[PDB]
Amino acid sequence: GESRFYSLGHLSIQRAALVVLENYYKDFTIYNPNLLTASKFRAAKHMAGAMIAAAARRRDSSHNELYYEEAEHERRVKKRKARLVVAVEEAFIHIQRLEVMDPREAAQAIFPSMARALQKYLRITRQQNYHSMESILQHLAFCITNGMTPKAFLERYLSAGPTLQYDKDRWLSTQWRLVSDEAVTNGLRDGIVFVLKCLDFSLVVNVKKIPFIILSEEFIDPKSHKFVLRLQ
Amino acid sequence: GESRFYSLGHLSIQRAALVVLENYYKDFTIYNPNLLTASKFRAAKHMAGAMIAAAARRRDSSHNELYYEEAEHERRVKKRKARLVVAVEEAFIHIQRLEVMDPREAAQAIFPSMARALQKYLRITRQQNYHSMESILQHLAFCITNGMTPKAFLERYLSAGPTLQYDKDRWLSTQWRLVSDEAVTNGLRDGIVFVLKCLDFSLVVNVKKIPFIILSEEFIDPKSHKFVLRLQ
Repeated sequence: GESRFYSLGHLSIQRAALVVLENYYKDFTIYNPNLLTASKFRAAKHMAGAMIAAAARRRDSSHNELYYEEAEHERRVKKRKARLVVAVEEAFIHIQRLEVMDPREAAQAIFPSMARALQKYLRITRQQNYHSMESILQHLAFCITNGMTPKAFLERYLSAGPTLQYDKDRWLSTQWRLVSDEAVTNGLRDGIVFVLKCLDFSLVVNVKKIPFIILSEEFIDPKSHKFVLRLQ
Repeated sequence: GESRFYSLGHLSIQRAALVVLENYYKDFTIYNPNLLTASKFRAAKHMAGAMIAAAARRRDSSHNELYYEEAEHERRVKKRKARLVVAVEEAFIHIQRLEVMDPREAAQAIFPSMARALQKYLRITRQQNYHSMESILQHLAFCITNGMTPKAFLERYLSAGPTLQYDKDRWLSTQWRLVSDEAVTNGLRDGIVFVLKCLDFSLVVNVKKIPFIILSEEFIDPKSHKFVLRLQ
């Protein structure tokens, strides 16, 4: 359901879809199917077992497992995040900017003191398929080279991040499908919907005309900004 | 499961059971069947739906509804308790020790400013069958007579309290049954079990001999209490 709004001029549905995909790779967090499986297993668990309003009334009166599981998961993520911050700070303190070694070997030197905390954080945030050890070592040597702090190294891993952070095979720009009820060479107009389908997800794009705006002046006298100590 | 230990001499099982029942009416909180129905409905909900160890493993790995429901119930009880304390304090502040009225009419005057908070607290703590409005008004006039504070009035209602606080019909001393594997005129000895059955509950009493204790002196020289500033 991640959603962003974009302004476009007179483009065709093709070219509007192209600008939408540019902004998709720049702006949306990367598609993670592992963040979606909890809702699927919850719906399948409901599949394991007038009347439709009473069943909803019995559901909403029951114990909400989801609230407490989300609070407990958020607490575990904050704990693993604090462990990871401490591990990466005490890993970066082990080397000095100045045995002499290049940033790749310095990254390989200080990585075993942060590796387990990062592995546990990427498992709890379901990001472990996105970062191989080679990728983490390359980004580690990158941050050691450019004088970046532990938090600046760690911002790649703390949040989801957009699609272009990741490896070039993890995004796939050749597998895009454009669904439209009309010809895609037609220009945009108010109320059309076109869908940009990837292999698992889709970008549902509905187009609205930017409204006709009427401006008018009104004069505020700058002498009319007088205030009193009386209460209002 | 409420349990207390008592020391007794050479009594018969009859007379030991009598002393146990004296201490029952003095010491144990009153039998409340409404505090027991949650476990019964939970066991019936398990009745609604090698392998016995794997089922226990799947149970203990699941979401514990009971922990969060007990925490939420304890939070609601603390909130209703705070409402009740504020209501009874601002009820007792409405009259003065000195229209002139006796403590019964003063109790009836200040009771509608505390009645709803007390009703909600007795419902959330499942004590509403134990206190009629007449009983609360008599105890209210009792505390107004004797110069007792709001908290001293309220301690009858905040906790469960023993069986002799309550009305004389709510305890029932004529319906006691003594179960014993031997003759009840026999004296107590080590390891006997006798059961005192009421209509719904029972007092399971197992008797242990108080052990043979061997004392000895050892001499500690009061000059040998010398200490040093050195760390230990």
